[PDB]
Amino acid sequence: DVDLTEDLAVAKIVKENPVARKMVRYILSRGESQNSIITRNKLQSVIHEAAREENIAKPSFSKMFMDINAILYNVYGFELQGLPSKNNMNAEPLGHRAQKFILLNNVPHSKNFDDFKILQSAHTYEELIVLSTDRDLVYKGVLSVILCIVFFSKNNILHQELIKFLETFGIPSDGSKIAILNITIEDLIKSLEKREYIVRLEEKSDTDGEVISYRIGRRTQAELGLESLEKLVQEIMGLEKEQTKSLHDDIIKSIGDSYSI
Amino acid sequence: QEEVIALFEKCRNKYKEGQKKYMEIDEALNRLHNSLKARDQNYKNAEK
Amino acid sequence: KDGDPQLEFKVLQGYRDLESEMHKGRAQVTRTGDIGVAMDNLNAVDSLFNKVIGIKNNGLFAHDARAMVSISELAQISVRNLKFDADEQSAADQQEESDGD
Repeated sequence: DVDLTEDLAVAKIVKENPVARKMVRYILSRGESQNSIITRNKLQSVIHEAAREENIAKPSFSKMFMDINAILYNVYGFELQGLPSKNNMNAEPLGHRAQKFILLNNVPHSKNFDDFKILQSAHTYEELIVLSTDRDLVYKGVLSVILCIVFFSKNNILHQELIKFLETFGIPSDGSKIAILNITIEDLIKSLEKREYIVRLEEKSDTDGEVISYRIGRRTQAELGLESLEKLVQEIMGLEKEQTKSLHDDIIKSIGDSYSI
Repeated sequence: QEEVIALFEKCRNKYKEGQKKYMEIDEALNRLHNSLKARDQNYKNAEK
Repeated sequence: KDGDPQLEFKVLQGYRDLESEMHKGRAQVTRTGDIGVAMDNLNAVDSLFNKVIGIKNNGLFAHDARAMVSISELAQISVRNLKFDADEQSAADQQEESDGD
């Protein structure tokens, strides 16, 4: 009854707020088409727009954000997290004080289920070809490969080194439209930038002009669960519980200062 | 001392075995050079 | 040894089977990094070419060179894997390779 009563009171607060529903509508639309983070300014802006249309005085912003978070937990088991600012990266949940915001999926595995999804998609690909789901899947896959690269690169690898490692895995650096994705990897990179998955660093050395390295962007960083990362690697090599803590520490090494921990 | 002894033995294995393998490399280079010294002349004869 | 069709085609066949076995050692090296495969393939191809000495069909030379390139890469990679007992570079390929049924 905890869920029933809690959702009932949620519905009550809904009687005080349909605004939250519309909010998550825009939330999930913007993400699904875009896979997007959203700024605190945008939040309060649409909030004021709504408050005007609702013709009701603006309640607490912290109130609102917490309310909707709880909504989409009881409905979705998810957490809305705001991001600490980029200035805090190079120089209590803040919530209402946090600046950039997205949704996080809060359940653990259900191992057999994920594997069975693997199986369905296996039917898929084996039948496939000698896509947008799969298109993004490749996009993310290259992403993850590069993530691993940077991790073996200890959160720092130059542009050209990355380029070589891409060629290392048969990636055409010629500048052609990306197979299946029909774009350039550069555009992918600019996405991860806007999708905050990466960090691009450009330094004007007087001998070699602007030298560019890259680091892990906070979208991935907040995304990148530690145990998630680790068991991920275990699954990369099909590993048992034996090398667990050993490779755990090897991964700690690969990280270093990768995250603003 | 004894740690240096173990390091000396391990570096012995490393240097000697890897050097043997590098000589394997060298003789492979020689054989491949022989291939471009013979098959290339076969090209010379055939094409001319 | 100057123009026996049987010798040439058997060289072709042995080399094709050699290609298959070298693909096997490709995955072997990717998981492990053995140099014996490279050296032995080198010896095999060189011996077969020694039999091809006097025989002068281009395709045999082309395929032999293919073998040469493959074996050289085999040896270099195995040496790299020998120098120390990267891992992700090994893993991502293995990740790609293990996703290569």
